[PDB]
Amino acid sequence: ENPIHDRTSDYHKYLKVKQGDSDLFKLTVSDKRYIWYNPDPKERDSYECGEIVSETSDSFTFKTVDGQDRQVKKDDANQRNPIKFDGVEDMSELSYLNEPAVFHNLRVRYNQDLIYTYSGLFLVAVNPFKRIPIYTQEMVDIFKGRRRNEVAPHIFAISDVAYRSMLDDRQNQSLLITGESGAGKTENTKKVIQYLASVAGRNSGVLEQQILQANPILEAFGNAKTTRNNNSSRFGKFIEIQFNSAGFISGASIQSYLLEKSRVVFQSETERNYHIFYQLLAGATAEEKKALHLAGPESFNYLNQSGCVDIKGVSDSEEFKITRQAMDIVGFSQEEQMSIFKIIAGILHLGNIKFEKGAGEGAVLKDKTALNAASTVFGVNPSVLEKALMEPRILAGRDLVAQHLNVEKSSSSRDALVKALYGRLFLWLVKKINNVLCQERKAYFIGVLDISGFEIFKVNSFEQLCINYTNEKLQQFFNHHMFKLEQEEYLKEKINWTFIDFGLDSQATIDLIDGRQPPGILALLDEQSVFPNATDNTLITKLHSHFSKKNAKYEEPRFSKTEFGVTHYAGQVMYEIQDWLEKNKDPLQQDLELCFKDSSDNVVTKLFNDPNIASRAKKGANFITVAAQYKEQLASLMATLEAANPHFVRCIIPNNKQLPAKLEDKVVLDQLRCNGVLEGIRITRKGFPNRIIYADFVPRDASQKATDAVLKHLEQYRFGITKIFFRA
Ligand SMILES: [Mg+2]
Repeated sequence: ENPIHDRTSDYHKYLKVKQGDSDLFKLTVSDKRYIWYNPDPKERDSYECGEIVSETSDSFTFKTVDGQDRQVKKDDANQRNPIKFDGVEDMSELSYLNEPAVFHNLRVRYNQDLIYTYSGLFLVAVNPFKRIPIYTQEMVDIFKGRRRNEVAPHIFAISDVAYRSMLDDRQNQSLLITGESGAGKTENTKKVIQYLASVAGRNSGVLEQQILQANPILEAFGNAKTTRNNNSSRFGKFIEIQFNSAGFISGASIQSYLLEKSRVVFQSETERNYHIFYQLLAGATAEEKKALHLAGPESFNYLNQSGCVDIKGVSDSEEFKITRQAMDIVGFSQEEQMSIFKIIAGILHLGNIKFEKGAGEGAVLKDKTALNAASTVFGVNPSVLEKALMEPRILAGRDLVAQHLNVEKSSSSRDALVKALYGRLFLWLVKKINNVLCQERKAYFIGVLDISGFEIFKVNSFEQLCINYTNEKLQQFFNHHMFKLEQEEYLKEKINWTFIDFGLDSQATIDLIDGRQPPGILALLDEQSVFPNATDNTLITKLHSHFSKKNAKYEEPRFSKTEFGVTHYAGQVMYEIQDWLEKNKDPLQQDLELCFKDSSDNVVTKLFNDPNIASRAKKGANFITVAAQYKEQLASLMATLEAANPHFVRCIIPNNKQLPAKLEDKVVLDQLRCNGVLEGIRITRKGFPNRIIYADFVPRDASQKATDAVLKHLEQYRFGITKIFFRA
């Protein structure tokens, strides 16, 4: 408690509000009252401060920056909290709770690099887009074991609360970090793992280092630069840190989700492919480059299409050293790593294969430099691969028929092979890692969820619907645990609570997407995926007839025939239907699988012969679809979190330019609205947060009134059947 109460410490310098000056005290003592108003009535999110000069029984009259006088009815007034509240660590304490006031406090805090603020029971994290030194080992030690009230808001603080609640209650916990693309999820995820790895680690603790080095691996193959984030996680993950009864870390398990493997073969302008492609070409030795027939990223069709090969302030050559070091710590062998880079080098070669029209409408390959280079590194027969690309054999009834695919379909099958290769390598990486950390049968666990977030682009596809649908369910889980389950408890225990509707329900949008009866978008997509004469247009035509003018969350646009709109909690998203059928089916010519099953490389062969990696579950006579499969594993995850005690962290992006020291009014407030932040504060103030059973609620044995005496010795708090609740 030396540095907590020492103004000289880095703690107070970087985690506490700076001491106000002589002049600020004179304003903190003022009797004047102020108000938040909109100078431009229809610019609803930009406010200014004004002094209240007079009031009637129902109205305030205040002054504008210009000097004019404006009038507002008290029922519609956003009063400004006294400035003594400016910078408060928990905004439950604010007297007036309105949008401009909540944003104001955060602003006051953001201006001094105070990115963490509590909103009742959950935490708010505003991305600084700059490195601030509050994640050192010294800071870890300060927060170790401290109550939430005793120290300042911090990701370590709520991580510690989950750890203590795990041991006190003997139950599993979850740390759910929400936010849109670029808001701060993965960065805060890393800190949660850091803190838990330290306060619960063993002081020969190599397991703990191994857990820390597992994420740098997945980021190199799993993250990429998008228009909204230079280190965008193109996959979701549930990280399950495991402990023993004693409370020390016993193991860990990663469950990956929804890899955007369509990115390996296509990227929008200014976007990049997965980091690892640029780390190899930039950090590979001359020996390696010569062995894998490599060149610069400008020479590969999968990397020379968006116009961008760099990320500002990132050395791909240097990042390559980090992932190789991380693979050493986790225990990948030298030949494993070399086989991994063969697959990456081979994928890039496959991308430069150009099919051209032959004598007939079928395709031909006049230049086989890329084909041979790929076959070389993979260890497969090139002419077998060649026939498997352009001439795959299928069954027609029972006859064995050989196709002759045109240029278009030959390139698509080549892309299918690439995406299959990369997607299976990723599951392999996660699988090898999970096995190195599968060393003890857990007693409890603290689950950390780090998903891809809400994202909108000029062109949104099946991948964006799955991402945004996942973010819609997480927001509903926040709504569920904060408002419905909360009041249901109050109602059940009969403490005379009048139900409140907070107006936060994403169920209509969720049913529209994943509903079975009536069928939703994914159900109709699955239905068309197996219908043999279905097209991308017969699909959206089907979606319009089912939901246009029928479901209030669905819009058939008048300006386009291949797009449809879904109204999410974070906003309407228009989705392009192109390629949805083939993306849901995820086809791959089996002749291509056969060719790689005969591969020289040990890794490649396990990617195509290991049943857990290479098989696909069958739904009758058809393979299970991407939609149906992801739905199953999403339901399993949400079942895991409903059984665990949730701790929420709401990440907020300050602007859409990835810049520091720039907190934009209307970008922040929209996230505060759709996240339900203020609703989450009101329920904690109006409501009663915790309840302990009567028996455990000073003669220490007994009658529900036994516990009444203690408070007497020490309306405000109420009694219910079987439990006792507290307020504030
Ligand atoms: Mg991320």
